[PDB]
Amino acid sequence: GPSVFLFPPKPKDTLMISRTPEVTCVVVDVSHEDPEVKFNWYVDGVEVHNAKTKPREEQYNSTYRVVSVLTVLHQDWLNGKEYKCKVSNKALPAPIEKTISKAKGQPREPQVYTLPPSREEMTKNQVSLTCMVEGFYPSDIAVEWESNGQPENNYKTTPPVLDSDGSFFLYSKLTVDKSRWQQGNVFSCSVMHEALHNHYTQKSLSLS
Amino acid sequence: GPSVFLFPPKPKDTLEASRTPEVTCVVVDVSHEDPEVKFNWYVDGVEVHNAKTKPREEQYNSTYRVVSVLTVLHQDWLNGKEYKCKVSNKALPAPIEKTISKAKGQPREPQVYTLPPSREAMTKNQVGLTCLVKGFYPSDIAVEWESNGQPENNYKTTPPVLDSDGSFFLYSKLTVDKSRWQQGNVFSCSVMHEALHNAYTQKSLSL
Amino acid sequence: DCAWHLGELVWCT
Ligand SMILES: *[C@@H]1O[C@H](CO[C@@H]2O[C@@H](C)[C@@H](O)[C@@H](O)[C@@H]2O)[C@@H](O[C@@H]2O[C@H](CO)[C@@H](O[C@@H]3O[C@H](CO[C@H]4O[C@H](CO)[C@@H](O)[C@H](O)[C@@H]4O[C@@H]4O[C@H](CO)[C@@H](O[C@@H]5O[C@H](CO)[C@H](O)[C@H](O)[C@H]5O)[C@H](O)[C@H]4NC(C)=O)[C@@H](O)[C@H](O[C@H]4O[C@H](CO)[C@@H](O)[C@H](O)[C@@H]4O)[C@@H]3O)[C@H](O)[C@H]2NC(C)=O)[C@H](O)[C@H]1NC(C)=O
Ligand SMILES: *[C@@H]1O[C@H](CO[C@@H]2O[C@@H](C)[C@@H](O)[C@@H](O)[C@@H]2O)[C@@H](O[C@@H]2O[C@H](CO)[C@@H](O[C@@H]3O[C@H](CO[C@H]4O[C@H](CO)[C@@H](O)[C@H](O)[C@@H]4O[C@@H]4O[C@H](CO)[C@@H](O[C@@H]5O[C@H](CO)[C@H](O)[C@H](O)[C@H]5O)[C@H](O)[C@H]4NC(C)=O)[C@@H](O)[C@H](O[C@H]4O[C@H](CO)[C@@H](O)[C@H](O)[C@@H]4O)[C@@H]3O)[C@H](O)[C@H]2NC(C)=O)[C@H](O)[C@H]1NC(C)=O
Repeated sequence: GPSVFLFPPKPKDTLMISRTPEVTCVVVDVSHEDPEVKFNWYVDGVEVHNAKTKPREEQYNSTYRVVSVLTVLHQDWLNGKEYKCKVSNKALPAPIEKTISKAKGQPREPQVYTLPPSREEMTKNQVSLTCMVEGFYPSDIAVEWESNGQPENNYKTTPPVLDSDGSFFLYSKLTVDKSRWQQGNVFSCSVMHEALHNHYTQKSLSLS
Repeated sequence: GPSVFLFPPKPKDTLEASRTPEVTCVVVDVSHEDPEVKFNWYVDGVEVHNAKTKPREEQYNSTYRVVSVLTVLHQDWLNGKEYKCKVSNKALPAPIEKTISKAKGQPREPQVYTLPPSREAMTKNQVGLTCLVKGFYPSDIAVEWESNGQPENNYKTTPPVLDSDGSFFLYSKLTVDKSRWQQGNVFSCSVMHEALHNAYTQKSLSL
Repeated sequence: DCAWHLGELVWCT
């Protein structure tokens, strides 16, 4: 029978008041015999009726993908409200209920430090600019880079790792042409996280 | 029927000459009606007869866990040899075959860089010392710390992340009392990886 | 006060 996967909103969407966070209830392995799926949504046990079903999508492995999306309020998500999606289908003996919410616990502010490339890397064509983010809870976070008010795309960021004190840390590595570093150009690490003032901080790095 | 999961050796086992790396064929959901599992091992298609079966293990959910272990030669693993575990059982319409080997593609030497704590990080009781390991392939690696010939164990290491040049990188973070760092003690990030000279390197860091 | 990110409003207290 059908399977249900309930996804949280994107951290950026929850943390930016100019974005719209949404939770997604995905049903897969919906048969061609009974494509009819009923959704019931609940916010802290209270049913809501403003969800929207996405266009049904054929998967060509004998199944449909059926998706319901619910807009959530920024503060509701951040205050830890629970979102429950109840899925009913003729092929299911009983309804499937899934639940998501933000991870429980007192939020902790990320400490953000930028580290310059090592002297030993200065022989290479390109250098590594490091954004070290530690002491944050929960693990919902976005990290990006910029220079001269323009986004820098040549970076990779590690998954968050649970630290021994119960917070998380991660590193982001921006790779730049060595000359750009040598020429005194200022680079900046942007971090979005709920426990930051205005969900945001920016830390800068240039050759000193 | 039962399920089969084939596991690679621990990287530290393939990277240290005196250690004994092994591939592990785990069979789960083995019934009480037919607990008998036949294993066949193949190394590059050639059958070997020197595997060991671990003690049979009842879980709770009325299933047996059956495990077979094959010791692997260091050079064999490094040469990229393919290890095939074939699993036969009466609850199976067909014998399940699984393969593993070292990831394919030319090995690339890691570059190990130690990065001192930022000035801003000095306000707290303890500080994170950073080891950037990058440019390495395959992703199989072991990172540890030490100081003055003694292991330092208060570190966490990120998983390897695939980089845009197709190599991998990670960061390891050792947490020390700030006073130890202020007092000039040297800390060392040590890295084991096949493409390093002697499959080992060590880089130092101090104030 | 307000935080901005590449000319996009993040949050204001
Ligand atoms: C028929 O085919 C379908 C489709 O399969 C695809 O097509 C085939 C041909 C192959 O190519 C497949 O590789 C394709 O997936 C099959 O449906 C699949 O079934 C799987 C279960 O059987 C299911 O696996 C589960 O996935 C969970 C994570 O799913 C993520 O990530 C994967 C990529 O890794 C992605 O494919 C999924 O779509 C899903 O992606 C997320 O989508 C959500 C919802 O939209 C996104 O969240 C929203 O994003 C928007 C903006 O985009 C917005 O920001 C919203 O606010 C936000 O909510 C999110 O961005 C996406 N994330 C990512 C990373 O991309 C796993 O967690 C889960 O694991 C758990 O459960 C397992 C049990 O099965 C456990 O083992 C495990 O421990 C975990 O607990 C599952 O592995 C596939 O997702 C699903 N594929 C799709 C496309 O839905 C079907 O099975 C098959 N039928 C048959 C009979 O063969
Ligand atoms: C009855 O119960 C059993 C047992 O369940 C346990 O006990 C019960 C009571 C509960 O408490 C459970 O929570 C417990 O798990 C069930 O058996 C389980 O079946 C699972 C479903 O099939 C299966 O999941 C698969 O896990 C793979 C990874 O396995 C790892 O990690 C898990 C979790 O971390 C761990 O449980 C496993 O033991 C295994 O651990 C590794 O073991 C290997 C081999 O020994 C280690 O490698 C060796 O290391 C030594 C060092 O000593 C040495 O160096 C050797 O050289 C080296 O080989 C390795 O280090 C261990 N790793 C870790 C991290 O611990 C997943 O990969 C896999 O996911 C993928 O599966 C599919 C792939 O097609 C996809 O669907 C999916 O997307 C994924 O890609 C599976 O999820 C469990 O492993 C298994 N549990 C155990 C303990 O064996 C049984 O199912 C259940 N039956 C019923 C009917 O309910």
